[PDB]
Amino acid sequence: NRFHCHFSPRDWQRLINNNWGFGSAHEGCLPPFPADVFMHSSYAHSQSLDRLMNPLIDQLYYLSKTINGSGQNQQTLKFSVAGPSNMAVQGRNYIPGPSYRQQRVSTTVTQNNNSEFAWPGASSWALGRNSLMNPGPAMASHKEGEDRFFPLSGSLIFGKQGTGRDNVDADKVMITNEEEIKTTNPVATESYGQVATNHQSAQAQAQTGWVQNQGILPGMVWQDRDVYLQGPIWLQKENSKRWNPEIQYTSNYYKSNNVEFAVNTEGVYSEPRPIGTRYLTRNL
Amino acid sequence: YNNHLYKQISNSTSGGSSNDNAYFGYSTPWGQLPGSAHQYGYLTLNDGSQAVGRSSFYCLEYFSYRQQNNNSEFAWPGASSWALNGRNSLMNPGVQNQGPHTDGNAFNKDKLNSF
Amino acid sequence: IDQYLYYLSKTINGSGQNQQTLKFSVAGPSNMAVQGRNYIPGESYGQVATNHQSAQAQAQTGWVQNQG
Amino acid sequence: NRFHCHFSPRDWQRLINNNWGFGSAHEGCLPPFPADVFMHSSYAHSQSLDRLMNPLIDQLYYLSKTINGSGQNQQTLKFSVAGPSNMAVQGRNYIPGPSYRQQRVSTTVTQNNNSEFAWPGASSWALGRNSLMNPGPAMASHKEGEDRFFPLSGSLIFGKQGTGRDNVDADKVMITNEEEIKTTNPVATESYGQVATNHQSAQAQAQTGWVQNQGILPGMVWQDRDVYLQGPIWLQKENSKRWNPEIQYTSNYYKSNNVEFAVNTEGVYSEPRPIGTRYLTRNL
Amino acid sequence: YNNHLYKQISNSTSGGSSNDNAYFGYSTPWGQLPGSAHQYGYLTLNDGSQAVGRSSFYCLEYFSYRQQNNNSEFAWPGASSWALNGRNSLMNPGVQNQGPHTDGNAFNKDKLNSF
Amino acid sequence: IDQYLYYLSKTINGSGQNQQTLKFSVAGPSNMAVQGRNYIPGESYGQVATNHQSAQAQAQTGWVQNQG
Amino acid sequence: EIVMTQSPATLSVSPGDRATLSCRASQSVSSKLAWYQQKPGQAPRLLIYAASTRATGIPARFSGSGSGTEFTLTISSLQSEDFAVYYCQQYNYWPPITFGQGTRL
Amino acid sequence: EVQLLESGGGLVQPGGSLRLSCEASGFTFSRYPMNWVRQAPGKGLEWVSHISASGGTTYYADTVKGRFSISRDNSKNTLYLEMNSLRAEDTAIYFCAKDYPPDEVTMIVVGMPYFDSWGLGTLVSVSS
Repeated sequence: NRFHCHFSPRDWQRLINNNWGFGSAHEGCLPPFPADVFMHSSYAHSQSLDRLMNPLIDQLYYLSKTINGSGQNQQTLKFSVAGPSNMAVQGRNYIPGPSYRQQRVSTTVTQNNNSEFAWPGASSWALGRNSLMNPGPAMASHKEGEDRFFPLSGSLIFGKQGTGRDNVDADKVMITNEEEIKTTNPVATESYGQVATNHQSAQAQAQTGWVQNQGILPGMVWQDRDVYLQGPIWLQKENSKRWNPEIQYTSNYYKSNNVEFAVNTEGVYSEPRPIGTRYLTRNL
Repeated sequence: YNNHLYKQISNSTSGGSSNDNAYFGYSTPWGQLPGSAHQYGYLTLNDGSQAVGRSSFYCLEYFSYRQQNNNSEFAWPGASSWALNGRNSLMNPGVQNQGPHTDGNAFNKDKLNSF
Repeated sequence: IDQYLYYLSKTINGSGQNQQTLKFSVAGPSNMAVQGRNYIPGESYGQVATNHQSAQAQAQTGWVQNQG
Repeated sequence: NRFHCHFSPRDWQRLINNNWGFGSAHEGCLPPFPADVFMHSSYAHSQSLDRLMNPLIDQLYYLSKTINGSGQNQQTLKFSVAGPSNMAVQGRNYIPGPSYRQQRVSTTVTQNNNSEFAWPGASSWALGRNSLMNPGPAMASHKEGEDRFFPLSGSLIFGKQGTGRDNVDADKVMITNEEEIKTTNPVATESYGQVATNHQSAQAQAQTGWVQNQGILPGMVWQDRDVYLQGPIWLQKENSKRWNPEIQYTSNYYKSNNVEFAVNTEGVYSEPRPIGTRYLTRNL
Repeated sequence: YNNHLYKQISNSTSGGSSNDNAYFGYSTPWGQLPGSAHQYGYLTLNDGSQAVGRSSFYCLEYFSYRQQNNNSEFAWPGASSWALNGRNSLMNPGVQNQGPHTDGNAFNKDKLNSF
Repeated sequence: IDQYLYYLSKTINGSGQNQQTLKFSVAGPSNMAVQGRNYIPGESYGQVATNHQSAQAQAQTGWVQNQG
Repeated sequence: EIVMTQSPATLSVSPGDRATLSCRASQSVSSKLAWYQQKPGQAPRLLIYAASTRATGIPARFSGSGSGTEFTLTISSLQSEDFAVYYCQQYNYWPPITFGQGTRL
Repeated sequence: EVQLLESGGGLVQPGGSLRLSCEASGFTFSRYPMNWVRQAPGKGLEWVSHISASGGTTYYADTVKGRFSISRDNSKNTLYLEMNSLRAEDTAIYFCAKDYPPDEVTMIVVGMPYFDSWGLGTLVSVSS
């Protein structure tokens, strides 16, 4: 019940590069390497849920100004066409999937807080026992450009070969990232959005609050969590017209002491890094 | 359109006003491919005004949530929005809240510019 | 039988200044609560994180009263 | 009569990653980009010709010692088994292909000689007129690791979009390097080998000379020059049992001004780099 | 053989230090796959004693030129050779000269080590 | 009609110390000896390079008296 | 080698004022040059590369031009954040890559 | 982020040795060229060495030529400078500089050595 039982790395490469598609996760599976004795959507959207519009054509109206200017008794209602100039205010038929927030952790330790927040700062659900939420709903691991941040419990973490059982270093383990799904799904460490918390009036300023958790709404779309060569289990070909060449999964060109996904001098087979399934692209 | 030219359009070509409005895409001469309530153009994945590796070029020649007068500007400040990859998008049209192909729902070698 | 997943066991080395660290440990029959679970249920439903931690800010959590 | 007429970048990528195989080179062909109005082995050997042996087993005999030691009248004949310990001396059935030496040039200028050797220092042939040898026999561009060196007339030099007609700089024009063919082929800038120039005797030392050019000898195997998306023209599926993943052509995911193989803001289609097809592998 | 282990072998495992003899490959427990006039083992591409990314690991479980006594040493120096990718190789068996698939020619998770 | 291939026209800008440079030009009707060709014939036959050039060493060539 | 010479030793000007400083080099550096700044106790930061091409994270006020033996960097609307040493470097003829003496500001 | 961290000794006896190590993160180490830039106290930065992404070709300053050796490890994702037989003149602040643009595999590499990202620097001082 782990993909690397049934696939070789060379085979897993043929699968993920060429195809758009194809019980508690305990140890004890068949080994990844056959000589050892033992005791789905796979693509990344090329567009974001909020950019689906035509960039050349105006749309519908939104409220641009609630005041004319600075002073007393300046109230007004102005309206503007939602268009290419301002793309944040346009109307959309669909919205991103649900979110249940994780605490954000930084792989550069000095910018983490100097306190013990492993358990106390964790997202949980109670059932009179509090269980950690792991990994939880599918959410983008980190914002664009930030690779150093990962959600506390929100990811799958595999150990490297030889990694001990208890209190190992960060390098000794392999932290997966969901970054592909940032198109349709909210970021795991970010609030879902804002909602108005009051009724405005001449005496009341508009108040908002952050949505830290969100259930399903009509119109949401989402992606599931990707599966990994090392991950639990329980073809569709690419038709795309994309002009420019794809991202593919390739083994590193440079010379090394020992080959990746092979055995070393001691005869110990090892899997260097976690391998996801999502490389090819589709339109949203 | 466009003197028969596919052309790259980006936030920088529109003035690059804000992160919320950043975009990257192409404009086509035309009038599998990318319904938004509006010449053919389309947007792809963008980082700021730039383009990430995943972004793809297409050649067509190859074929409740609560909603909100006070004397203040609350148009954008007091608006109910949702955030995607670090960009706030207005929720339009739509206990303060409750509960697309996806898993859920003489000969000269140059080209000729004269026409 | 242990899971092959890891969890973040510790964030600090001890008491003092500049003790930040990241330590990971296997989830197993000894620590049942932090194991990975494929399905979640449908008193407060649980907790969520309300802020980004930093060297300046400590981690904060909120109580979830209702959930969809 | 250039592949980029009939193939898009995506298709060319699709071709070269999954498959083991499938007129003066003037301008004037159909342009690579459809909107523009205008006026064979594909794999890299995973073994090198000289390493074909089994490393674990001895072989035949070679001559190890021609003297006993330092002094007078020490002439002797000694022998030893060709084996794993010394692999250079083992007898082999096949030998690397033909060679015609090109002068070596370095892209970084401070390395090159301060003289005009463009025409004088080049490999030419005569027919009363002398003509340059370009590109010539198929040979490896440079020894392993040395990318900054290129054979003077042994490579196909394309040019970047918008490049001038005359006296453009090195960065201006692309220079393809046949790194894959080194396994079966001699390096274009290295001599083929040494021969004996005389007969030794009590008064005469063994004397050798360098082979600058060597025609065909029975037993030569070789590879031919790869084809490029930009290159002139005039499916076999991959059968490999390799365990670890292949080197595959891919596009790096990093923020950049322009998408590669796409129009810029002014609408000029550009090809950033040459792309040949040798990526998957075969045993020799 | 190898107590049922595939083991990386290399030039450094032999101690190496000479370029012409530097090799890289694997040794298999056994007695498409990689005739040399000699356990089963095979060599792949190397650079020095290390391995380029183009190396390939195979799991078996998954199925004229003139030739040359003087009182000096001419055994290596006086011999005719050919060089490939910088490595010299003796010409064996074989105007001083005249003229392969290719184009031309309790439970524990650790694996059980006790047999 | 030009070829789309390039050749190395100049290795120096002028006379004097440190004039090394690499320049390239289009092979075309004007200079026909430098065009790349698909087939070669089978007086000496030609010239090969006998050495690696460097800052110290000039490029040397030698005559091919016989060729296979 | 090529000796880069950066003419003003220390250019003291007032903020909100267009500053133009230059560096001349022996022989010809073509168009291959780059501008750096080093604030006290801080790693350098790449400003301009090639001739006029401005690096990504650079404010739109910095701009530069030149060719051959002579080059100009134009800072417009100086601010308090911009006071530091500057450097030019040519990657044309190397090794050894050369760095200019610098212009304090 | 392209963070560059290097660690080295602050003191040695003249004629001695030291090993600098720069560890990289936030970008593909293999893709880009690397090199060390040395700054003397109260002096302009001076270039020391250079190493290609492959590691096949390395360049050195005449001052340093043959005395120091630069090394790359792509797998371990670190850059090394092994300096030995130092002299009092060598005392300075060394920097780790990431070369911009990346080396390309298909073309014969041409290198423009202008550094996009730098390191915070280490201090080597040799005196008795």
